[PDB]
Amino acid sequence: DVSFRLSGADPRSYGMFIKDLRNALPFREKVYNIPLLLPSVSGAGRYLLMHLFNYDGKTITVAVDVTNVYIMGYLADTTSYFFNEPAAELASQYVFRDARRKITLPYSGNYERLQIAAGKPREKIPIGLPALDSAISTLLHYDSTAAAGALLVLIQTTAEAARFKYIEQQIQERAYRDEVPSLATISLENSWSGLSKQIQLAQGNNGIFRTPIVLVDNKGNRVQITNVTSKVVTSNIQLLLNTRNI
Ligand SMILES: Nc1ncnc2c([C@@H]3O[C@H](COP(=O)(O)O)[C@@H](O)[C@H]3O)n[nH]c12
Repeated sequence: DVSFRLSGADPRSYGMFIKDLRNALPFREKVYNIPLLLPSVSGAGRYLLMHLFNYDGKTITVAVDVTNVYIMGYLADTTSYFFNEPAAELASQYVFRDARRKITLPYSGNYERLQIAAGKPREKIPIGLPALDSAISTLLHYDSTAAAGALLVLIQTTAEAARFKYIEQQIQERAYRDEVPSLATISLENSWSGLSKQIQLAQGNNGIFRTPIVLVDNKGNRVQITNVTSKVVTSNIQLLLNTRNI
């Protein structure tokens, strides 16, 4: 289990939590020195528990699938809450057995469905470490409209920051003040599968991508990643989704 406490959190304890989250996910190989996540794990071993504490010290436990860093559900007090999708139901068999009741949230956990349920696209929700504290407080009391907005903050400040060093840095700049994500952060989030696939297929193709990944950058718009010497590959992406899961 990894843990993060927002009381007394600053940019470096947060980097320390994201470091431990990354280091808790099992891998067999490194492709171009990036951890390649396993095709499948079976049993309860497939799930990582993160214990998150807000400013006041209340907590929620979040369950993450270690093969893809996908947030499946969470436990708040005695109630477990799971996304309405097949993998989250499978997950409810291994985690939070101890809950007095299990509620299925009325949406799956992908971004389109959560934005629709929240009433705001990601681009309009301030993220940062104050927003994470808020999100933990919202998840402690069931409301599905407000839980969709809090889960969008929760995915990006934990799972997306683990996947990309650039997003982790974005959240460390937002440690005492929230701010909506840059288009670059949204671009990166959406490209993890694509980028993971091409870095994998680039082995045996001299580090060259079969098809270029296009991202918008930290100045404005439209950028094509064609090979593994790009800084996106050498410095930014931190975990790769196994091609068997794409
Ligand atoms: N519940 C969740 N927990 C973690 N990551 C995600 C995602 C991420 O959203 C990204 C973009 O998804 P789509 O390609 O389905 O739009 C993917 O990298 C996926 O892993 N959506 N929902 C998530």
